[PDB]
Amino acid sequence: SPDSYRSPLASRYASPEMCFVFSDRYKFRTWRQLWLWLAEAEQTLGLPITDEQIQEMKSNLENIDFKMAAEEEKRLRHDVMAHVHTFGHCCPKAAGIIHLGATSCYVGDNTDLIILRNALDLLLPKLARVISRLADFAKERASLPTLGFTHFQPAQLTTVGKRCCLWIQDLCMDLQNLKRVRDDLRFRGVKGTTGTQASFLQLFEGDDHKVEQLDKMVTEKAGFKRAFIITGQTYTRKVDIEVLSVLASLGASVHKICTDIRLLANLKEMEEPFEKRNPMRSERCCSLARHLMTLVMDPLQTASVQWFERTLDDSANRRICLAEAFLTADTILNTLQNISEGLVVYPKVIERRIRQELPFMATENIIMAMVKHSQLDHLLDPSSFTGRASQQVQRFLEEEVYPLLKPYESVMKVKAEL
Amino acid sequence: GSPDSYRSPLASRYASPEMCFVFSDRYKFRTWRQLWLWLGATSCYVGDNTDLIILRNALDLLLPKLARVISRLADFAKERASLPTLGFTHFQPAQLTTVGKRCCLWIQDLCMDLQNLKRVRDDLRFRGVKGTTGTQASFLQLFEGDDHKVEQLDKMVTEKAGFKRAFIITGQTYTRKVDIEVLSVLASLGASVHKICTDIRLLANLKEMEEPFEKQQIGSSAMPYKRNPMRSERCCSLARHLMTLVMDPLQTASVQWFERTLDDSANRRICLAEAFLTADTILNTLQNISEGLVVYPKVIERRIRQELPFMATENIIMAMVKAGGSRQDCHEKIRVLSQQAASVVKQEGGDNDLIERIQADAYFSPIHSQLDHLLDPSSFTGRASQQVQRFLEEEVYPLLKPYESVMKVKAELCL
Amino acid sequence: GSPDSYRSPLASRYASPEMCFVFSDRYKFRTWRQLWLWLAEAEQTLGLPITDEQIQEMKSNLENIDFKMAAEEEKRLRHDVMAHVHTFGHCCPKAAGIIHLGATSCYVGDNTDLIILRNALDLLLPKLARVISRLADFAKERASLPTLGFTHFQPAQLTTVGKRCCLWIQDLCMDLQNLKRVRDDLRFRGVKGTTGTQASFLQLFEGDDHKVEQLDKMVTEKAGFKRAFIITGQTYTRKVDIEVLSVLASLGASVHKICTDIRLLANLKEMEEPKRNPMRSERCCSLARHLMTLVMDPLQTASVQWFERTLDDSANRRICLAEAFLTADTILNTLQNISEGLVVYPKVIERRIRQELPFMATENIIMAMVKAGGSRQDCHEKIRVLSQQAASVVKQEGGDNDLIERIQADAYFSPIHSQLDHLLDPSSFTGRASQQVQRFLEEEVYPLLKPYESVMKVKAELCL
Amino acid sequence: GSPDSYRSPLASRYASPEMCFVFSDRYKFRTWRQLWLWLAEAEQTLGLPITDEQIQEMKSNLENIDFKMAAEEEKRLRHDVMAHVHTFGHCCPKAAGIIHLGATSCYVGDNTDLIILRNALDLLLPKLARVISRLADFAKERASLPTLGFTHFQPAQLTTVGKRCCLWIQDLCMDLQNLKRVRDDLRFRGVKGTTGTQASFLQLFEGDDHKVEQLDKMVTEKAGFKRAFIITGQTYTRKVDIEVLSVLASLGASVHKICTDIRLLANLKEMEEPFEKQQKRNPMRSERCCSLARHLMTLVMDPLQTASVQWFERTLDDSANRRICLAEAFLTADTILNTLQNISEGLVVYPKVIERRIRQELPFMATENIIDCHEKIRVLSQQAASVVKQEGGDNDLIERDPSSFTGRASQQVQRFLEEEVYPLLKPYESVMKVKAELCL
Ligand SMILES: Nc1c(C(=O)N[C@@H](CC(=O)O)C(=O)O)ncn1[C@@H]1O[C@H](COP(=O)(O)O)[C@@H](O)[C@@H]1O
Ligand SMILES: Nc1c(C(=O)N[C@@H](CC(=O)O)C(=O)O)ncn1[C@@H]1O[C@H](COP(=O)(O)O)[C@@H](O)[C@@H]1O
Ligand SMILES: Nc1c(C(=O)N[C@@H](CC(=O)O)C(=O)O)ncn1[C@@H]1O[C@H](COP(=O)(O)O)[C@@H](O)[C@@H]1O
Ligand SMILES: NC(=O)c1ncn([C@@H]2O[C@H](COP(=O)(O)O)[C@@H](O)[C@H]2O)c1N
Ligand SMILES: O=C(O)/C=C/C(=O)O
Ligand SMILES: [Cl-]
Ligand SMILES: [Cl-]
Ligand SMILES: [Cl-]
Ligand SMILES: [Cl-]
Repeated sequence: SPDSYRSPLASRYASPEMCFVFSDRYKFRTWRQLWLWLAEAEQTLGLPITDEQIQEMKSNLENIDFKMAAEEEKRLRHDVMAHVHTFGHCCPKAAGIIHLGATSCYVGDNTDLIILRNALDLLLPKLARVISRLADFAKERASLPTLGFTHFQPAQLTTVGKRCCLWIQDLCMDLQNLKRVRDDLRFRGVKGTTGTQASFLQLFEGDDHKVEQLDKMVTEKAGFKRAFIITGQTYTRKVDIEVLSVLASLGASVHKICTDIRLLANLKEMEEPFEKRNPMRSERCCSLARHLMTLVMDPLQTASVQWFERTLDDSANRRICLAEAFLTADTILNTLQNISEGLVVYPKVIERRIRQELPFMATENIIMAMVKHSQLDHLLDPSSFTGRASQQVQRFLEEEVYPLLKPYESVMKVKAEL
Repeated sequence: GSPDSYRSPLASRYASPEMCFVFSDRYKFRTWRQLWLWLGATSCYVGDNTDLIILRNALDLLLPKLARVISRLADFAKERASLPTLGFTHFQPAQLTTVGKRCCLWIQDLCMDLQNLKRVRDDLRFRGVKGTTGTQASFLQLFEGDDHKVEQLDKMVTEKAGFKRAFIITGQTYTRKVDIEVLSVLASLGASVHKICTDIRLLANLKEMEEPFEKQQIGSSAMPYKRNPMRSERCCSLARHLMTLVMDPLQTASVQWFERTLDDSANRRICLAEAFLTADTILNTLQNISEGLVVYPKVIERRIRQELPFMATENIIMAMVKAGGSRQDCHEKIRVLSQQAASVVKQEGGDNDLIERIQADAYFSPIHSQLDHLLDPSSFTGRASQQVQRFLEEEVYPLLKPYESVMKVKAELCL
Repeated sequence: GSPDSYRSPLASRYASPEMCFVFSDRYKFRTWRQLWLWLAEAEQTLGLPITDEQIQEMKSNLENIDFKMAAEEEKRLRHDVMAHVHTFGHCCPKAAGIIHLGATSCYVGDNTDLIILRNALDLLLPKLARVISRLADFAKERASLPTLGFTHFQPAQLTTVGKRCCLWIQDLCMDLQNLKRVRDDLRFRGVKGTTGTQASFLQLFEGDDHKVEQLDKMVTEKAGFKRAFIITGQTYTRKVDIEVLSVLASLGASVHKICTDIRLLANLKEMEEPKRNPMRSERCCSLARHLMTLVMDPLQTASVQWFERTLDDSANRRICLAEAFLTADTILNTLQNISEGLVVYPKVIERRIRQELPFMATENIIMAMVKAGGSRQDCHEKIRVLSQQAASVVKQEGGDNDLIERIQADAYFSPIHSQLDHLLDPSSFTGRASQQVQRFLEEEVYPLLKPYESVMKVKAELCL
Repeated sequence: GSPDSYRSPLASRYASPEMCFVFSDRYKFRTWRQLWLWLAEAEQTLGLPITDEQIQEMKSNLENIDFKMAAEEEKRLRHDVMAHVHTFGHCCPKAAGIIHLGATSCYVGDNTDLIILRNALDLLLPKLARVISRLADFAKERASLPTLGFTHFQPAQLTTVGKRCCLWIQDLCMDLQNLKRVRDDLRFRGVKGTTGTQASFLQLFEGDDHKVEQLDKMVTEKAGFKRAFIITGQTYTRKVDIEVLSVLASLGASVHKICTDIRLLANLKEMEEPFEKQQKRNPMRSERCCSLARHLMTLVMDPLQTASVQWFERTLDDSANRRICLAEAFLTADTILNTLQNISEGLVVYPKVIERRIRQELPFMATENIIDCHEKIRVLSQQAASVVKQEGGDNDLIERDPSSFTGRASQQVQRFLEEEVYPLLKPYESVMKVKAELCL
């Protein structure tokens, strides 16, 4: 409803798919999924849980009474316990075995880790598409000379495609980082209130092996290759630093790229798509990318003051910054893909600017000729001042870019939103 | 709204309804049409002036809540001005303070915030009527070259919007430096609240003080015996976000090119509202905490008894010397007895028995009868209770005076 | 110092000698001794057993600091303040027993830091005022010089060079107001004792509260502060450090925006600082950025100070306070130098206006047409087609804007051909720009500069 | 340095001599000259008109740097690189004409910075490894020692001293993995020309692309890098600076958390950092670590901002910022690791205090064994809690065996140390013996 504040990330910017990943339906559904997996594995390992209790839970995974959970939360001041009661109300037989041996972080943290990994999996293809569209552009314009800029003053010629490779390289570094974080992300698993699994050890009457099995079993049900051995109550909040640092770095890359595009628009050498002509899409990318960089200080601060086995001063902050970083990243990648699909180049403006400055950039050619008038047209040919630019493009795209794009070949065809 | 898609936690969970509506979309387009009933304009005529109206309303909602927090803590500070408590530097036992004096550390920081929020609210200027690049060229042409009519128009809508003052100089926008000034003060407030709520969480570990806890409240899903400072922890958590947010407007302002670039717009839709919604939640939550603080004097007194003996050694020597003992002998004998008591505490896990040892040693016969008086906690608190009253009267109560009519409201939490 | 070990570029390269001296260890430890002397003086006046000869001994050795011996004491004790108490007591053997009487380390640590902060603000203020003044001269001189306006960095309604300069001046004036406010409202820690209770001083004056308050007020006045805290822990509240570095961070943002504009104006060839690269402006941006970054230090520090003090503030503050001020010092000096030597190229400014103004001017041309034979509709539609033709020449052929040539050639505009020079006159497109400049400078700028009139003449030098 | 002007406490107080030397001007300008020599060497080998005597002249004067003359040239020119070219040419009069042949300032500026960063990472890695190793010894030694667990800093189910130590070790191991990765993946700028096109070098080799690639690869190997960028502007991408300072910022957070825990353990009297006999016992070393670690976290916003506003092939608004933040991040990291090593070598534990605190909370720690049950114990627990706090009494679950209460803690320690920690320490086995000294 427009009568109260609504995040522009929900109402304006981010994709439906990313919005669903950070939704409360997906969150509390996944809590129930985790409670089911715990009960399943606990029964398999010999605890007194009946087939009918398990079926009851399985039938009501998505049957979530939000109104009743809010009333319980107002009464108890504990969101996890509110949802245990609410789940126990629609599963009266199972009510007594839900959450058996566990702490709130069993559902809280593991859900957050499932969410993070799904969210990374949504970002990766979009980033790959951005890189791919820019790679097409870079190849197509590999040989098109353009005035180089250092200190934003006229400098030795480069090419439009070579400059595009500066942007592509930064984005490829981001793709490498996002892949790494996604692949190295570990599950909290089943660890108990302070990470000792003391509760589960007592439930299995001192059988260490059964405890390790339980941990490994729910880890596999959730689709993770690996779980922590060491935790406190929580997974280490250093994980949140690693994830938001990579998104912050992506922010910087996008901000630089979109800043270049905005400058190229002033120069009239290049313009973003349009369905006075302003680079509004690039400006929005910069704007949002900035927020992405800002957000890195949240998890840095959070992790630095976590006392002992956990303090709850992480919780509210994480409800805000994790979702917003991903929703912001999602919007920037979509928007940048749309930009890269529709870039318009104006070679006659590019050539005119070179003609105005190239004379100053030469003179050394004219002296070398003198040492030995009719040659002047050939000596001021812009193509000869670009050094190895077009050769650099081809070598870079082949050796460094195309191999990173290979795994996303099947999803390349999707066109952007806006 | 729905739970089938993402909602901001500040909207769904934390934010007061008034502050929610201040950053509301309906409230934004009411203000936009209010501003056109008040034509050669640019988008920022409604965009920026609405944002300035919103900021000022939002500050006006925060101010009373902060004042109430200060007032509740001031009541607490007066009530406990003389209650001795162990001082802490490096979080090690240190010269005694009082519960109320410590509360004044918190009150002072919050008063500095109230001064800052008042200042920013009062000095906030209106963009007014300025045209596409701030030259008013459109309005000058509409009034066929009459400069005076243009200045009047600017001054007139400025007054209709309820601002004392408008910029002379703008580009298309009001300078985004204004956004730095507003979020810097909220960031500083964040730091104050984080420190205070961190102290409260430590006091809970020490069992000297606890935040309010409802009859039916559950601390933990797994440990039923637990009572956690979860309200204070949430305050810290949100206060941190408030500090983080200051880098948004700092960065935004630094890269605004010429008379305006639009890379401010999306960022400002996020950070301005969220800073105010975050501040709103923390003030309401901290008010609720301060209204319900529970103190445990018996624990406070026990901790003093355990540590005071070590603090008091200089008093005991001065007494011994006054009774005609030797500073050298006295110092050396206390030193040995102190290490013995220290080893009992650390190596045996026992109580501090230094007083028991001094009573048992016949070298201190001259001062045995003085020992109750020499270890009296009231004499170790210096000027603590006098500091409280002077501070409350000279520095705190005057800042609260304008909010006297709205002090009675209690702060509710539904989670 | 020596190039064989790391030196801060803020010391070795950037900041002024005067700011460097304010954050030096000589000034620091000299001021520790000054504060110990003031404490002894006031304590004697209020009746404590301190002789005139002990006071004179301390007064004679304020500058006589054995750094080698203080380092050896610090290696043995691991306490910098106590090391310096011993070292001071070694050259003042008679006074040794009464130095630091009743005090805690923060008596010298914090009060020195507050004296340093205030001196450092007093060095920044005039430099900022001079920057504002030089830009104000420039703004007045160029108040009427039309220049292309920029929104989204696209051509937009004309402004003037002086009016644009006022955007910069305004932000810097807000900084001057902020620095003045913080300087004036800065309070002294004074004499407060280990946990801020003054318990030690109360015992020294045998329970006389009034004598304790006078001691506090007396050393506060000797240090030259109008006001002291009533409430402290061991330290002054580290919120003070947030207030100071926030204002410097905001200044950073202002300077970064201004110097970014100047760098863009250099690309446009409309303006240059004193291949020609705007390296001074680029350095200002670079350093201004560090100034903005630094604000998160004190925000974090203050937020995790437990109870009456934790020492996790100390090392951080040795770095960030000095560096913020040294960075600010360099940026202001460098920006003053830039503003003193700005070179403008009006012929380039005029050429760029000629290229774009035709597109801006269509509304004037219609109003003239309506005033002649009329039809706003026909006029609008015919200009629209001719404008797209001229636009394609600019973008697709890389040519000059020929829209005026096309309007002269089209016989529909016969009624207004003779008006065209006057209708495209840049002076009439600048709205109230020059009037805004004069009103702003008089009402808002000159009054803030008035107190710094005597120090305006100093030129800002650069050695690299 | 002299105390009459401001000096960085990172130089004058905190960081090691070795890290200070790496960020010194002697090492910087010495390395500029080294890079000019390598360029001349490779250029001669590839056929450019450079004599053996010109190369010798340069090689003899690598360390012979006239700082006074370079400052005078820099005041005259306002270009530090060109000042040093003139100054170097002044002592190698024969070579003067071929110094910097074909190159741009970033050839010496950036490549030196990349050599410095790599060396600096190589100094940090062993110190971090030693910290992890000392804590690993401690963790094994105390794997079975029960201690009160803390969540929300309230008493919670028992852990062990060694298991808690593994929380710290894990975070630090993640840092070691990150520092290794960044060190190994760091690429050289190499030889790239004013705008990264190598146009100058292409013209010098009369259009021979292959010779240009060889030159790049040759100086890259002389500098000891496996790999160089293909793509650059004038500079290496400043995103590299984000990657390096992000990892150091994350390390800062880890150290801050650890040292915060230690400071809390000191209040509880369960554990204390080392003290020097001649030194109330405060955790001042841990407090300094926190203090400096904070600065390390703060610094990450410098390179994030810098990279985001680099226009086109380069803008010079990176330069001053990088002179400050790169050195300071590494010097700050250096100090924190050395100081934390010293702390971990001297940790003192007080088991009798640990045991007493457990005895005081034990009734609550048996509730997990005993577990609508929850609700009951909750009401009876608040009743017992009020007796403790409001009446000052013992915890009484009259209202209602230590051995099971630490769960799998000691087993977790052994599995973690063996599977995850010891393998990361293996390469640093030869340098483990060094003790970490502090002078203040
Ligand atoms: N308000 C503008 C401006 C502007 O003010 N000035 C124009 C002229 C004018 O609008 O009067 C100029 O070129 O000077 N440009 C874009 N927009 C709009 O900004 C909105 C973009 O939302 P975003 O997601 O980027 O925050 C969205 O509502 C629009 O894109
Ligand atoms: N100033 C103190 C304080 C303190 O205030 N102590 C009180 C008593 C108390 O607070 O317990 C006193 O007056 O003695 N504690 C340490 N230090 C010293 O601070 C120095 C810290 O240097 P760092 O490297 O951490 O910046 C370092 O040289 C010193 O350790
Ligand atoms: N290194 C350069 C560059 C540059 O890379 N220029 C190219 C050419 C070009 O891109 O235009 C070149 O090969 O020289 N420009 C300046 N300077 C110099 O950098 C010094 C910067 O000082 P700062 O105080 O900002 O760190 C300062 O002493 C010098 O200005
Ligand atoms: N895991 C825990 O220790 C824990 N302790 C309390 N809680 C509950 O989680 C919620 C936290 O909300 P917030 O993130 O706003 O602090 C509250 O309902 C609180 O009782 C937990 N999840
Ligand atoms: O809710 C839980 O399970 C844990 C709470 C706590 O550790 O206090
Ligand atoms: Cl669990
Ligand atoms: Cl307007
Ligand atoms: Cl004092
Ligand atoms: Cl090069």
